[PDB]
Amino acid sequence: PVKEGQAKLWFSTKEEADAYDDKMISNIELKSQDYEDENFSPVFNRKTQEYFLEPSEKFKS
Amino acid sequence: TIFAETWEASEYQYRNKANLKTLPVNHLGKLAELKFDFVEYKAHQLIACHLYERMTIHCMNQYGLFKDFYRPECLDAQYYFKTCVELNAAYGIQKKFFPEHFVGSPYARPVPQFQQLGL
Amino acid sequence: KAPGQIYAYDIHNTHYPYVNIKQDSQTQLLASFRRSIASINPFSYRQVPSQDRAAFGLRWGNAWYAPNPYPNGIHFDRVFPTHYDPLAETNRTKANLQLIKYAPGNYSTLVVTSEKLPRPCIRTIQNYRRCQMVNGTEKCNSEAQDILAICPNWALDHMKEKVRFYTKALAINNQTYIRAMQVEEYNQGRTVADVAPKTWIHGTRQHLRPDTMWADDRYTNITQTEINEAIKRVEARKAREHEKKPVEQANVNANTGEQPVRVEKSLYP
Amino acid sequence: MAFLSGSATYDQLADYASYNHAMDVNQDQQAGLDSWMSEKDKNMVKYYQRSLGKKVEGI
Amino acid sequence: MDNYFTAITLLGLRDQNLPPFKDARLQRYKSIKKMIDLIETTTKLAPPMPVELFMLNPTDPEWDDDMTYPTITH
Ligand SMILES: CCCCCCCCCCCCCCCCCC(=O)OC[C@H](COP(=O)([O-])OCC(O)COP(=O)([O-])OC[C@@H](COC(=O)CCCCCCCCCCCCCCCCC)OC(=O)CCCCCCCCCCCCCCCCC)OC(=O)CCCCCCCCCCCCCCCCC
Repeated sequence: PVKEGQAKLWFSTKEEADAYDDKMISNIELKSQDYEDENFSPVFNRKTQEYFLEPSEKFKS
Repeated sequence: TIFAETWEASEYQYRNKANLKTLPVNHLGKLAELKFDFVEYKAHQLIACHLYERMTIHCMNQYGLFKDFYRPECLDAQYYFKTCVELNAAYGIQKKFFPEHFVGSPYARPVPQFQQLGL
Repeated sequence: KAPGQIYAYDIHNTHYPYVNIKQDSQTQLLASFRRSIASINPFSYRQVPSQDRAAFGLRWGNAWYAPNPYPNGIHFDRVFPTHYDPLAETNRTKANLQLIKYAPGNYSTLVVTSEKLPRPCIRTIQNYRRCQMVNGTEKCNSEAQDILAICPNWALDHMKEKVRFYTKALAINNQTYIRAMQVEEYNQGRTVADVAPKTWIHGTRQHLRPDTMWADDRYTNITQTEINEAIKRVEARKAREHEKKPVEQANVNANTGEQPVRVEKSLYP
Repeated sequence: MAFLSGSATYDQLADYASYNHAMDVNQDQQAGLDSWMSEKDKNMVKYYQRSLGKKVEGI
Repeated sequence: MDNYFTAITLLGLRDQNLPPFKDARLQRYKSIKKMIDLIETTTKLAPPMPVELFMLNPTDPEWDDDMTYPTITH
């Protein structure tokens, strides 16, 4: 199910919000590394966390 | 301000002046000269001058600013970023207040109205 | 009477930082050894300038360092068309006499400059302005004629053109004003009272989720089963929107012997 | 066997693997950058086929 | 490409990443077009301040001496 967090959406009603989740979920393609799975991908496995470029501690120091 | 990833190269060339500079797209080959490992998305490499900015941040995160950042791959990234935002700021102002200097503008060589032809 | 030191001297605390950009073992080892003995080394050169002594730039081995010039596609052929591409190589290859000549200004930017009007022409302009603010415009005919007579004709052409430029720039700034101050259809009847009490940080990643599926852990617990049910719902909503589709328009660039319109390119070929 | 015994199965996968932009998007997806696709994005390979001269309908 | 840092900031490239597909990514570029016209208009409303604050008037007759720099030919 959808997990809530600090970063919220930008929709007024709940129907607009639920429609956005349905659009995003219907585009998800699971890529698992374990055999005997309907979504199995030894190579070309996608990450589930987006990388963000930030100034490190050595940068600002 | 350019509101896209790509721009026509001819639209930033002068029509009534000698063309001594161009406004080239980001040099993606410089991205492969970084020796360390880093994550870069292809969705950020075409917008003007931003690739050189991200390369500078990656170099200033791996190395610092003292005796380790001073290598040819990192100094060219910072120089390109500074030069790119300077040229684009000048071309942007020239595009805004001197649009008639560039190829493709209808005022570079104005076509006359039919009432001026005397027919 | 000590010589003045620049701010960079307080960053490095020395005048002899043996900075060499060439990242080979022989160069950096010799630079470290020379950096330690620079206080008692007769063959020592400064790279930090001071009020009393000039300095050298960044070293490149035995030669000197300068960054790669910014990519410039302008070039001039000598023998055959080389089709020079500044993005095809990392370091710009040197120009051979029979092959190519590059554009001027290896290290140059685009600026706007202005000539300085002659000093006598400036003095007549100051006299007219002063006589104008003291006596008024109608009693400055003598000072107005001195400008047209003493100022050379090229200066009068520049003065005439500056007025036309700033008139052009004035209209360009006001057209941006009219577009900026235009009330859009989504802001009709909205005032400062309807603004949300938020700042710039409230629209960042921590507070406003980006439009990507892995920006955070929102969809990390979604299974295949819920995906299949979501596809059934997005296709159910399309049972009402697919009824509308724009009609195919005419190709304005159908004639190849006609100057085509610079129309927006397709997202994909 | 269904992929091998098909005629267009070889072409659909080859045209997608030869499209450099679709591979750049796929490279970003593996790195963690993914989102929803519009109807125009889902046809990015069909546009690439038409540009080459193939007869693909349903754009 | 003027107002680079302003446009990069409005697109959210300082905290997040652009959508990986050209459709939404190119719409996000055209979305800041109104804001650039607004921010550029604001920067042109600055009131004037005395020019003779950190800069002596170069047209003053005191500087008609056209003095040169005396040097020592070491
Ligand atoms: C000169 C002659 C002599 C020398 C010969 C040398 C031959 C080598 C040259 C290479 C030949 C060309 C064929 C290359 C095929 C590409 C393979 C590949 O890259 O892997 C991807 C491939 C697919 O990745 P995935 O995890 O399924 O993707 C999941 C995503 O969800 C996917 O979804 P997505 O949304 O993320 O999209 C990702 C995107 C990514 O796009 C790309 O990156 C482009 C990929 C390029 C391929 C596109 C063109 C496909 C053309 C189809 C026709 C090919 C026919 C084969 C030609 C052979 C010529 C005789 O799309 C793809 O994934 C492309 C699909 C790739 C399928 C490849 C077709 C299957 C081949 C059928 C025959 C199988 C024979 C295997 C026999 C092995 C025996 C040991 O990975 C595998 O196949 C794993 C191997 C199979 C698992 C079983 C375990 C076997 C272990 C064997 C170990 C030993 C290895 C061999 C050792 C040899 C010495 C002893």
